[PDB]
Parts: sequence; C-alpha cells; structure tokens
Amino acid sequence: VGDLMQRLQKMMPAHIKPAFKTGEELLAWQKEQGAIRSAALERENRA
Amino acid sequence: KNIADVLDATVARIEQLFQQPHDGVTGVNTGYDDLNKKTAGLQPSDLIIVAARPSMGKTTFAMNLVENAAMLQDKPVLIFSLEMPSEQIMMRSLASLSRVDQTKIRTGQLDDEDWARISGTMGILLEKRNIYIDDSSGLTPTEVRSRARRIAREHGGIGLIMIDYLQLMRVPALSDNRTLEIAEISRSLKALAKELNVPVVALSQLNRSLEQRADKRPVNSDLRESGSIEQDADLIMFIYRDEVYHENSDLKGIAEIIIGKQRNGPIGTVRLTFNGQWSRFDNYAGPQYDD
Repeated sequence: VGDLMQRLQKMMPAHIKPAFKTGEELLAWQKEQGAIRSAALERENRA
Repeated sequence: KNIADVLDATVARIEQLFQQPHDGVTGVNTGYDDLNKKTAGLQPSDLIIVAARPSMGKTTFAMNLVENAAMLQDKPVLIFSLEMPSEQIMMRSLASLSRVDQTKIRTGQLDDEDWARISGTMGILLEKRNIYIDDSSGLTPTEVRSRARRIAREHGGIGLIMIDYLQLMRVPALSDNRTLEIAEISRSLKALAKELNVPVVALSQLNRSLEQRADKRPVNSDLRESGSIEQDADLIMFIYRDEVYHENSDLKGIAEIIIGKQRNGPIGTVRLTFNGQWSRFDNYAGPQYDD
C-alpha cells in the first residue's frame, strides 16, 4: 500500500492532488456529470 | 356498461403491472435509478444474462455494474475476464470511473485535470479492495466454482460474480457437443449463484440471424439457438443501440437495456445514455427537460 502509492504519482507532475477521497464523492460527481451531459446531448439532437 | 366503467377496468390492468413490487433495493445496487426500480437490485442466487450483438457495449455495461457494485458495497466482487487481460480491463475501468477519454490514456496527452481524477479513482479502489479479477482463459465451471469458493472463504462472502462472455468457458467432457457444453455451463453458473448466494452476471453473444429482421432489438427467443441459457436464467438483459444499425435516428447517443425475462418482477425497457469515449453508461434525464 505504501510503496505502490509512491510510484503512482511519480508519473504525474508534482502539483496534482486526488480529486476524490471517497467512492461516494466519485458517484456524486458521476451522477452530476452524467445528468448534465445526458440533458445536453438530448437538447442538441432534438434541436 | 358505459365507457367509464369499461375504461376503469382497462387502466386497472395497466396500473397493476406498471408499478414496481419492491420498496427499496433488496439486491445489489446497479447504480442506475430506472434499472434499480425495475429490478430492485441484482438479487442473490439469480443467474443474470447480459446478452447483445457486438458494438452494443455489453461488456462495458456489465463492467459498469461491477464498478458501481464496488463503490456502493463493501463485500468483494469477482470478475472472470476470459476475453481480455486483467490490466487491459482495469485501464478501461479507470477511464470509465474517472470519465477521461480512453484514447488520451493510450496515445494522446493526459491533462492535469485528467491525471487528478484517475489518481482519486485509484486511491479509492486501493482503499476498498473489493475487486478481484481473474484473467485465466478457457475456464471450466468447476474451476470457476472452486476459485469463487476460495474467495468466499478467505474474505467476507461474495457480493457479485462477473463472467466475460459465457461462450469462452468450456467443459472438456462435453466439448464435442456444443449445445450440451453450453447447457452445463449455464446450469453450473446457476448452481454457483445459489451455493454462494450471490448474483452472477454471465455475458453472452448473439448470432447474426436476428439481423435479418426489420426490428433488430433482441428477443428472448434468440437464446434457444445458443443453448439452454434461457431456461436457467432468472434475469435477462439485452443492450440495443439504434445508432449502430441506422445512420440517422431520433435518438443518437441513447442506448436501451431491454429486460427480456425477470422472475423477480416486471418486463420492460430502460433507456440509458452511452459514452464511447470513456466506455460508460449514464442515467437518462428524460424526467426534466425544462427548455
């Protein structure tokens, strides 16, 4: 768990931090991003 | 008998089968509201068959269910990837969960915004430790079973089982007769669902024959040609995207999960949004347009 998380962020630049700390926050964003984009797509092709 | 009395009777027969019989999810949360209402979650000891033609996203849909099951539940989900390598699948799940264009991971530049989301995604997956993937190819039912049992004993039961299409499995003893082979695979997967008391999602291909029809939405009858899958299955879901069959359609980015059979409750179609870029399904926002 320790050493594997180290190499994870060696790929990225130094200034990046994780956008989500829990799975509930990820799915909150997932529904949010999905809801707005599904509406946007629906709007565009109808128009 | 006037029009009012007879119409009273007609709406009743519709009213009865329209509403869902479950208050709240008894099974595992699918992560999709319209599907949760229709199924009440994926029930323990139910053989679930996710079947579709190629390019419908049957594999990514099934994978979304496992991805959602991993977040909304702490007990382990088991995935048998007979088609792809473990790491090839997991990279796809990172794109799916983090909603980053998959091409950008493979070739193009990854944005600082994109990098952040997958970092968070990975941290959460490392925290939970619910996802167990087995890339062993050409597995037998006995092998699938004993491996699922091993995970069940060494950890806190099993939450979900996932089989990357069923036809890749095999039974040496029956290998000569393909119809018998599939009959034993389907039976064993149902038996496995009961023993561990867990839903098992087993994918299945569909032969070309159906594409000679005008209406190319899969019907249950298209599984008897495959084998004895329809009999053993408790829940059957077909994926259909009009976009692939028709150049221009009323709906373009829309997919639809057609429940062909359900022991638990009602038959029907559930419409979802689909993204080819990051390979993930979303809920449809039909309820509220509001200009």
